[PDB]
Amino acid sequence: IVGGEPVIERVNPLKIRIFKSGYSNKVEDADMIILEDYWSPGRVIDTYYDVLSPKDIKYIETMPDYIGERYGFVNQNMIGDEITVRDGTYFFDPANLFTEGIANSLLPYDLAGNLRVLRLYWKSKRKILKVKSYDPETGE
Amino acid sequence: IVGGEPVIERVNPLKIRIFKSGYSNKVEDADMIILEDYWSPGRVIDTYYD
Amino acid sequence: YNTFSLKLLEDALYELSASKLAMDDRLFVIKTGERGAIQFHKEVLKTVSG
Amino acid sequence: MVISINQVRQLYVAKALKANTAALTTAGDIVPKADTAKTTLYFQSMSPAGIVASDKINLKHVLYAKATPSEALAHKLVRYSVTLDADVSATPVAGQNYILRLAFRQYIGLSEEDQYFKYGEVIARSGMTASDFYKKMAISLAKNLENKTESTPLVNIYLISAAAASTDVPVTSATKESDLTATDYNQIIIEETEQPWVLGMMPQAFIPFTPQFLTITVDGEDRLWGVATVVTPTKTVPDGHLIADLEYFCMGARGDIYRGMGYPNIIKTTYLVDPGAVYDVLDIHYFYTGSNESVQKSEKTITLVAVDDGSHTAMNALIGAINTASGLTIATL
Amino acid sequence: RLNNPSRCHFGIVGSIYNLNDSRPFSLVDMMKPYNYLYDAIHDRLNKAIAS
Amino acid sequence: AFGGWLNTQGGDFTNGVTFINEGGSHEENPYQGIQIGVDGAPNLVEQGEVVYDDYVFSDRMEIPDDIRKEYKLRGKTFAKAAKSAQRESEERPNDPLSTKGLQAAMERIATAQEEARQRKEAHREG
Amino acid sequence: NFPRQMLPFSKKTKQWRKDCLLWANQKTFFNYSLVRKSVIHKKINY
Amino acid sequence: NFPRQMLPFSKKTKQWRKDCLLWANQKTFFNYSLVRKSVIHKKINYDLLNGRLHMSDLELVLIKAAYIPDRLQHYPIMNSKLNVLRGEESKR
Amino acid sequence: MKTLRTLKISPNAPDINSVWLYKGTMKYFNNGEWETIG
Amino acid sequence: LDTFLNSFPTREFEDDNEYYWDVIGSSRRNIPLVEARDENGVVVAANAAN
Amino acid sequence: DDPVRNKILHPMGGVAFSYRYDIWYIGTMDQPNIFKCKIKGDNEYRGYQWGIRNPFTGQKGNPYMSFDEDSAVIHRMATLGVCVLDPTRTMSLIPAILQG
Amino acid sequence: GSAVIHRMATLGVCVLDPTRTMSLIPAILQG
Repeated sequence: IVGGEPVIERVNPLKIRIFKSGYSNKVEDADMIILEDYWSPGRVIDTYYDVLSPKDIKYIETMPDYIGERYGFVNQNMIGDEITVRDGTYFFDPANLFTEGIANSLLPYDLAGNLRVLRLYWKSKRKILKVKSYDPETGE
Repeated sequence: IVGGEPVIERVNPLKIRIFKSGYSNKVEDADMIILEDYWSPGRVIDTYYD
Repeated sequence: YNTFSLKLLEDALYELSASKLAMDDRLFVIKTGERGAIQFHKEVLKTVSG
Repeated sequence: MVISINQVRQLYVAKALKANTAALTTAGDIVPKADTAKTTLYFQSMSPAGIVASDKINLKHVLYAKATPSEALAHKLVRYSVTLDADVSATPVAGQNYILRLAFRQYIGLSEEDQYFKYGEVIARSGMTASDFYKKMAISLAKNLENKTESTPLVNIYLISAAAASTDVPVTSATKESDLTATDYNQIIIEETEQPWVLGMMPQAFIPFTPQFLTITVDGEDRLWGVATVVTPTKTVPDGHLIADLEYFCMGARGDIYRGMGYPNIIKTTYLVDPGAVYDVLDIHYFYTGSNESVQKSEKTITLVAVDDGSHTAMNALIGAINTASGLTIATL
Repeated sequence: RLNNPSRCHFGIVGSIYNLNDSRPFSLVDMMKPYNYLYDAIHDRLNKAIAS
Repeated sequence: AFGGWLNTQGGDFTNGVTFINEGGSHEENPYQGIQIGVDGAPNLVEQGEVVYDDYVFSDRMEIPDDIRKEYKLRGKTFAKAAKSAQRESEERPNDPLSTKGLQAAMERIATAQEEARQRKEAHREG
Repeated sequence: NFPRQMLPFSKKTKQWRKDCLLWANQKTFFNYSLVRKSVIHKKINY
Repeated sequence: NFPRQMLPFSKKTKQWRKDCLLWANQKTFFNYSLVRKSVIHKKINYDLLNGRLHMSDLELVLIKAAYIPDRLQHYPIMNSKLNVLRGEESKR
Repeated sequence: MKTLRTLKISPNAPDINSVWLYKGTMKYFNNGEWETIG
Repeated sequence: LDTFLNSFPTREFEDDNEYYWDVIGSSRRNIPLVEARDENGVVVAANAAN
Repeated sequence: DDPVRNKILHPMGGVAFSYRYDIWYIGTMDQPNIFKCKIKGDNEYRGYQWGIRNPFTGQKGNPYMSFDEDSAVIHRMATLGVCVLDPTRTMSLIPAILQG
Repeated sequence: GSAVIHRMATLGVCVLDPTRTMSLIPAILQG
């Protein structure tokens, strides 16, 4: 539900992190989905006109200018320290590592004028009560 | 709307600067759009006489 | 101090306020006596005459 | 205090030398042990509760072993010679307020933005010479910077007579005008002082300062009054407190990581270094590599402290016990 | 729009024919390497015809 | 307008409670209330009362200690107790368990207000 | 610099609206979209 | 450390909800999922369909300049295989 | 660099920031005292 | 120092290792004289006639 | 006015870098004079070099070990620059005690 | 690399009052 109406969007499979599922083919079975994207400032006011403090508008309104798939690269389980980059992609050990870095994450909080909107959906635990009550009229 | 009546033209994809789009494949999703063309002096008064 | 001059007081209170305070936070309300109010009067009378 | 380590550091106090594992009788002795095949070096030190050995240094995997005297671990207390600029005026002028600002830069924090500004001022009069000025300003600073109300010792200020020119006559807030009796004063020396020290809770640190002068009108143009040159230091703070705070840190690698946290329940580790004695320091920095594909090295270092009697007798005899036993050339200091 | 006071755009409406948030690979771009190879081999053909 | 509403995601979601603020007291407001409806016809309310299913929880009364340990109320007033029964249901207007948890809890404070109004009425006429 | 858009309707005067155009002047040289190719690449295609 | 989700609703406060978001920003970009592949592996498969050939994905590299005597021209013959199946789905 | 706007004829020193005129002297305040010209 | 560097705009570069920008002057110029000669090929000195 | 980075004091009170005058914007240029340069969109590194566990990301278990130590090493690398197209649109005025 | 499976675990056993445990050990298992 965005802007009062239901919307539907396809999610970029390079921009969705599906955590804590059980060899399930279904994405609905996951416990924790993080969606990163680069939204325009106009799209965040279309969606969050209703919850963004006047202080938070001045965060959008104090942005330097514009810039505009190299968001930024992470490498976990690095075997070594020797990284090679001057054109903008990171080159590694030949067989120990990836050997090259094609963007693996959306690290910078603003690219172009576009802001960065990280959405986290997660299943937490809620304590409830199960109550056994008898029907007044019959014994149910 | 020009001349009181609605029109529709095509935008030359070399003559438009689409700012602040959010990895959208659309053009209405832009926060700022600059149209730079060269107009005849008749077309600048067919549009802005008033 | 041995002898009160405002060159000592305006530089005790500018070096303190420049190092520790913001711009609009430099209001100093000085508590003194009756003989100190006239002593504060006589030094700035020597300053404003300058 | 808390120091940085290259992945570990462990300290052993070398109070006495025994050269054999059977003579380790009292607390704090050291024996640098090694076998005839020059491949393994370790130090068997008699702790206050039994014989404790060191990490076995593999002598093909040492990196550097250099021993430092105690005159290189003394922070020299800097001086500042406050004088009248004689190009401005040879004698003090009879009307202006002569005010000197001391700009302290690390007063209660660590950052240069925790500042402190202390002052002294003389109203100079007719016939007041320079020696009567320096007599009248060193009292005007000692009432401020060496008073009995102040939280911390800030500076130690002095006066120098031109006939003596080497010894200082110290001025305190209680010093009267008749105590300083000399007509040949020529400078005012402001010296850094030793701040307090607590074992482990408050490290040894110093509060720096710069004497800065206020403008006076000479002729019709407001000029600066003084000049402040850095005189070479004469007083040095000893090595007693930097090594007690180093041992108190490095006993926690071989021992309890908490030191006194929760006091019905602490383990009193007895400390052997005296904070009233000067110490020499020797560091053997080595590593570990296994005979496998795990060729990354794990750096380690061992600090040996020993008492200095002025001629470095205990440390040069300790180095000679390591060089003949292990076959390294640790340079005698 | 009826529920958003904030959903507005300009008269300009259009679309990019791309794949998964990329810059678009057009039909001309996917045939341009083959048209550059045609001109070089129709060059060697024309200099064999001439000589 | 943040009173008993979840104005998020472009829509206006409520949990049934009508937080009534910013009008004035019955003496201070010139229209002797806010006059939310024409049902009696002058249904008058003030800056403190809350409504759930046309039932007004009064802000001028207090909570008796007898009717606090019974019914397990948390607020010092019946309005400030119905402002504390919906604190779970404020962020979740469409939860089926929270709508059942609210309506079951709103009948208790509705019961406890009628018990305290009866005790105040019986004592003053005696 | 593009002037402040977080203003009331009264402070959006004639000189403010003239500032947005004079900012936009000479901005047609560059490229500003993450999902468009360059004008020097499409003029090769035409 | 993810904060404890076994709490009553009164202890899910303003700072607890903020601490869940500062965890997702900071820690997780993990991409360790059992049934789905890695983001650099999918991006190569997308880049092959925009006609970009990564030379580090068909050999060990021993370039980065956009010229053929040390790079390799790409010939997009996988696009027309896939554009039938996205064309049939549109006509179903 | 020190303006002196007024001139006062008086047998006693009028002010720091004026110029003292006696019969055949002109004394003005500089160097903490009164120096005469000529 | 951070809020100083936030008032400056941004520009995405296509990698590479260095950037050049081209600066331009004016097309109009005055040219100095070497020497003038009269009709018979000899130069005009300073102490000469018209 | 910063006394942490600017360490030379001036004889007229306060630090000597604060006595420096600089006119950063002179007239209208029709472009940014001073802007921040940045490669392919901000590009940054967030490497990780960890053994049997990772305290940084909170992970026990490593199927592909970096080393065998009980550690975690973070590496971060970024490339960045600033540009002044017209330095004649900027005029400086510096105290000479800062030595050129 | 070498293919090494590493495993690690922490533990500890607390005996609160060792006065409530009695043992008779044969003399050949001492010293």
